[PDB]
Amino acid sequence: MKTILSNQTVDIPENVDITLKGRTVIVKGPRGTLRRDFNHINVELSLLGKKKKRLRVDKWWGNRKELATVRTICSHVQNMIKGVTLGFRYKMRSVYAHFPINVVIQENGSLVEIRNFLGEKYIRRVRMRPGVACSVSQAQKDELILEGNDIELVSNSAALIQQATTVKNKDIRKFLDGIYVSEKGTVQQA
Amino acid sequence: VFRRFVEVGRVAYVSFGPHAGKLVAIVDVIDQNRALVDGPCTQVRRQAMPFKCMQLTDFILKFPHSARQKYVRKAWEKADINAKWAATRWAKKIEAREKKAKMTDFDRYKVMKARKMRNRLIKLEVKKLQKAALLKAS
Amino acid sequence: KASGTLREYKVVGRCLPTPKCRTPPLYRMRIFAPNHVVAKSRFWYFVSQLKKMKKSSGEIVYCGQVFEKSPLRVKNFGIWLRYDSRSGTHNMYREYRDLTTAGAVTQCYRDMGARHRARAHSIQIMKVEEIAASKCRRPAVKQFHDSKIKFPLPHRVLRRQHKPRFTTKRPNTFF
Amino acid sequence: SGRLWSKAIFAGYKRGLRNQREHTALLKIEGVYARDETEFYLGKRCAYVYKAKNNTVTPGGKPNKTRVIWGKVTRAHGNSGMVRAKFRSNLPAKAIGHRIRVMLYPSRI
Amino acid sequence: SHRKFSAPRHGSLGFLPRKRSSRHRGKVKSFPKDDSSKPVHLTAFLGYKAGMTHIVREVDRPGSKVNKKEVVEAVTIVETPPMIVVGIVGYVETPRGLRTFKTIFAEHISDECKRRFYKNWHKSKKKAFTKYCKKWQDAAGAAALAADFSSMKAYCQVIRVIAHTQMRLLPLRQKKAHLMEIQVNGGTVAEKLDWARERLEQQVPVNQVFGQDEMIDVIGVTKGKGYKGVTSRWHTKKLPRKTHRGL
Amino acid sequence: EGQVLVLDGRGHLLGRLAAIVAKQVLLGRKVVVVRCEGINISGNFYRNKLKYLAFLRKRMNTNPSRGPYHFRAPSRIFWRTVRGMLPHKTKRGQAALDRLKVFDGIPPPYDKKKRMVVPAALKVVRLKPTRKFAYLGRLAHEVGWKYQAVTATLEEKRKEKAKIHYRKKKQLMRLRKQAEKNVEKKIDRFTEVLKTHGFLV
RNA sequence: CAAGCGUUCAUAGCGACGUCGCUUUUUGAUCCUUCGAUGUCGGCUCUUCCUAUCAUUGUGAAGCAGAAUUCACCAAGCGUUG
RNA sequence: CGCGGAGCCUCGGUUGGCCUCGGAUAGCCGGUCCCCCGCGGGGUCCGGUGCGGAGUGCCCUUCGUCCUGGGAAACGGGGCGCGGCCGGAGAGGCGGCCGCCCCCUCGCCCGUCACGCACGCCGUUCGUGGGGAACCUGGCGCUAAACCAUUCGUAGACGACC
Ligand SMILES: [Mg+2]
Ligand SMILES: [Mg+2]
Ligand SMILES: [Mg+2]
Ligand SMILES: [Mg+2]
Ligand SMILES: [Mg+2]
Ligand SMILES: [Mg+2]
Ligand SMILES: [Mg+2]
Repeated sequence: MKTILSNQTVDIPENVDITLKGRTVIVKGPRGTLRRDFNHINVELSLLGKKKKRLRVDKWWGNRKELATVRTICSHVQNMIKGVTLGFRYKMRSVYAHFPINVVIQENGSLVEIRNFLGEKYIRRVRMRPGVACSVSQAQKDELILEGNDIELVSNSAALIQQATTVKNKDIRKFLDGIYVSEKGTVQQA
Repeated sequence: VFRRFVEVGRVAYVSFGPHAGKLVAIVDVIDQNRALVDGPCTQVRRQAMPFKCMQLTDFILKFPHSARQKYVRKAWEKADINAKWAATRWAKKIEAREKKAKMTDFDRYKVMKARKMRNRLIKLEVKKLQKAALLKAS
Repeated sequence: KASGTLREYKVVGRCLPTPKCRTPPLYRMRIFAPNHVVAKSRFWYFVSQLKKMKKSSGEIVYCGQVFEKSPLRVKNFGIWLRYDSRSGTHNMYREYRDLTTAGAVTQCYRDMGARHRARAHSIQIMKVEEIAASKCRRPAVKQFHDSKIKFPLPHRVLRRQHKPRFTTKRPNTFF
Repeated sequence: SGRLWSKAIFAGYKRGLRNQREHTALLKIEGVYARDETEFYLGKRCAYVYKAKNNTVTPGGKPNKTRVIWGKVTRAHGNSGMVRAKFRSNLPAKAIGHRIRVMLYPSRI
Repeated sequence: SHRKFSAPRHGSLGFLPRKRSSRHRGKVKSFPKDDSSKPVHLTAFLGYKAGMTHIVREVDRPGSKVNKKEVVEAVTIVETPPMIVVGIVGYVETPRGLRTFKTIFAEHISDECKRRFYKNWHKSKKKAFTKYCKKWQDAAGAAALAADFSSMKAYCQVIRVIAHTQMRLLPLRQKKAHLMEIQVNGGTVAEKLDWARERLEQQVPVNQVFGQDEMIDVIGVTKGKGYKGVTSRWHTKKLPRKTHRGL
Repeated sequence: EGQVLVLDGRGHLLGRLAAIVAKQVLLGRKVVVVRCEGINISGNFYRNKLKYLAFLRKRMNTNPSRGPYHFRAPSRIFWRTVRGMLPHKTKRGQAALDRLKVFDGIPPPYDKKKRMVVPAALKVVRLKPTRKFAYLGRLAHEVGWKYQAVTATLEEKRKEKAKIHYRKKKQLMRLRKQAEKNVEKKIDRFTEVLKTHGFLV
């Protein structure tokens, strides 16, 4: 069964200005500008709301497996607004038993250096995606803070270092060592 | 974004099939591929018609969703579809495809001579405007 | 049985008179077939399943088409069914939204073929019945089903792809 | 001083798959792609025209180097606007994928 | 059935149109990727294997048994007189490959370099490059080889230098100099080029191409040994003593 | 039709285009498929790369050099698929393959000629928008092509030179439409008899 | 499929009573091919191929703390001897 | 290189089209008043087109000759017409743009006559100064190498190779 129509409206706040180039939305607010194409998803992005108030996505004569693509665009846009108004802040804490995990950033972010994981000599280096500002925190002992605007860029950089600190040939039920994402938050809370 | 929506009252130009080259008002939608369609004044009996064989215009009219051939005769008579079409450019490149196929061998000769002179007066001017765009470059 | 565009050939017929019973009853069935000769034959298939009657011991009295009383008015047809899948035999109700009872089961025969791979010789039409707005369960039909109906025709592919088989302009699909 | 012979290509002879019948030839006239389109060329004369190395007489002219097999269109062939034509001699299989010239002159307008 | 006791194969297939080589001077099949930031230099040279001998040296690889001990190393010595540049050649990148633009030889050429042009010399009149050398002093001494360097400057990407050996400085009985194209792995064509335009008719000693303790590659032709049996060629096993038809 | 054909392979389907090319070569017409790196095949990428590597594993064991020649450049890939639709074992089949001419990128004289499209083979027409598909340019690269980089840097240098041609031709039409309006009373009874017979409306 | 074993716990590892298959490295059945003869066991040598993976690369499982070890996945690249 | 005269042969063809990029639930063009970049490029606004008419359903150019004697159109075209400066390299093979000589007056309407009118009939009409092979005029240039024989081994069954 093809469904005749499904849609959903995004409530754009007053800080931001969204302006769509056909199917590629660009989103600029206080912190910066973000962009994301959607020339794979085949929907109608309307900007019906005036002065600027609604990004409305249609789908159209689509069936089950494409009607699902309606909201996933809707969310990819609010995440874009929530990233340019407040900005994402992923926190990750270092966990270990004996050997202290020794983090130090090296350019501004862009190089997270990890010594002494499980006592290993091999020093692990981890790039960051562009626009992600990694930083060693304060008001906590073993804790990094990854900031930026793109949820996509920030959270995979978090995974890049969460997946770099993995144990081999052990029972990871016992050896609970590594740097784990502890809190997916925001920069400003409002 | 779209601007021509299959509606109750949208006028459509019939692409091909038995009624090709006429206008028609969409009375009702039967299914995903078939519409109950009616052209009263363009001599099309009320019948089903697939969308794959009709391309829809910019006109609308305002009969209700199952009106009966007398109220769609109005709202097509007034608001004057039959004279507003034939003022479209659509209806003027139609009736140009018509007029090349309906062209004797004599006519085809007059235009061979007429166009040869037209193409030359316009050619001497373009050669003259470039003379002026090069003198302006000076 | 095969197809075409189906038609509503209704039939009546009695079990020809013996000396004992001189006025047997008459039975009308709404047989549903592409012409006479098979509409007569689908009758004896259904009366032999219900009465102790055969083509030899009987006779068809009236075979004639019954043709739609409202062919310019879209209607909602529910149609009860019984076919033969590869394992057993199952009963169904299905809804089709065309404007002529005949065409509405022409669609159904197309679907059991399309959605269940059931050929016409396996299917039996219990009874077709046109329905009002409500009492419609299938949302595939239940969605048109309003007043301010509205679509665009989004990705309008061009046929005529062999009128000019070679062209300079790449086509268009937005209109 | 131009065509006076609408262009056409000799595509093959009327055949099955593992048979072949050489009397009838299949012409693909240019600019006609519907079996409804082709009722104009029924009856027309065609002309395989070719030259080979020895002089051959010529009506209204001197001995040329040009010869022709000399044919006539019979009927349409398939939905696609092909045309079945049989020439007086059978075509030489050298002309497969070459020019023959359907003329206009046995016209029926 | 299968092989009872498995074993490796004899001799690598990665070598095996094992034929008499079609060339004699070792042809470079790939030159190093030219990083266009470091200065201009040559990538190859052309020497002559002479013999071998013992070396005695001190070793510095701490943690090994032979750290600060003396070892002996067998060393070849490749007699390598300075090579002479005669011409430059341009190459331009194509989908179909890497084509050659424009070869431009110098005004003089050599004597030894002429040898490499004809099979029999003393029978010939030695006319090679006797009218190309005429181009290098006239009006056309600007057309065919000044608009050409500008052409090779516009459309060329890779520039090699044709350079020949000096066969007269060696003890060898040969006099046919050996030419070879030696790519210039400098940076920025027109600097890659207004350096070899200078070194035309010029010497190039080995200390320009190579420095001490530098890893190089040697590209020559194996020593010849003729027709050989399967036992010498592919190093197979010998069959037992009893085999009737050959072992 | 008639003279030398030029088909721009971009936006086309490998086999869909190859079926139409091969019938027109067999009718004596000369075809030149260009830009074959833009040709694309239906079905997602990995499906096709995996399908191509199965071709490479087909090779005469006792000696490979005689065996099936797996070409790598896109043209030869495409040329192979046209050859698979011609009777190349006979004289008319090989005679056909010579009327064909397939290029990777877009070289001289053909770069300065209007090139056409086969919509019955075009991708935006035969394919559904919700399906994946691969480019014969990418497919060739991971199978062992060597000049994806060069054929790209060369066509960016030609796309910059042809943009100049169009911008000047775009400006000549600007003079024509302005000269048409600047002299429009001594061609008035000419443009009249053009639009009475459908020309120029 | 699952009654059970596994201190407890069906399914970590196993698995009865049953049941569905694959395979042609076992033997049979059969007698289609060859009796104007296809040289009818092993071993030696040599190549290549399969994966129903013993090792090694990368991994997921454990009744995996470490060590050791079984279970499973992508995998036939290179090994598999005196 | 130019331009000359015959003669085997191998054939196909019988106006051209001299070009953006690409998008496809979007594009094309204008014009920019305004802004940024290197006459252009990018941007923003607006105005037109979009079953595309600055549309390959397209565009271009003509297809009996000449006379002369009016109108509309008026410096176009040419003499392998001649020199110089460009631009183009992906397998370039093409154009483009400037001086000078001589000559011609040609597209469209009209008058005015003419041109073997071969007597109803077929391969007519061209890309054609085709492609290839042999031979008769002028000007400028030219001036060999290869293989054998010999020799050498860095090579070898002979060949081949240095
Ligand atoms: Mg362990
Ligand atoms: Mg001829
Ligand atoms: Mg083994
Ligand atoms: Mg013995
Ligand atoms: Mg228990
Ligand atoms: Mg024998
Ligand atoms: Mg396996």
